[PDB]
Amino acid sequence: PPVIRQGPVNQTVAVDGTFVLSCVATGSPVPTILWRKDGVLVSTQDSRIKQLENGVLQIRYAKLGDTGRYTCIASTPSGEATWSAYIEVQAG
Repeated sequence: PPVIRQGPVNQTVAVDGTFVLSCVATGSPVPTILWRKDGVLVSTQDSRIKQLENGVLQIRYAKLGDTGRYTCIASTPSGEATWSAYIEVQAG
């Protein structure tokens, strides 16, 4: 089964700022990382949301609606692992 060693860390983000959510997973085969925001897979087609590397998710110019829980999903045919962090976004 895939094992998540370092998971996303909770953070307070200001509106229009930039936040990064990283994730490190171990296993044979090499686990694939997927991101879920409030039970819905993070879009691969948003100009501001970039899935940099397998395990790193960057969100530039943060909206108020970006508030929620982000889940890091490590996938291989031998199982699946999850790690969650809540990201809150308030105005100035």
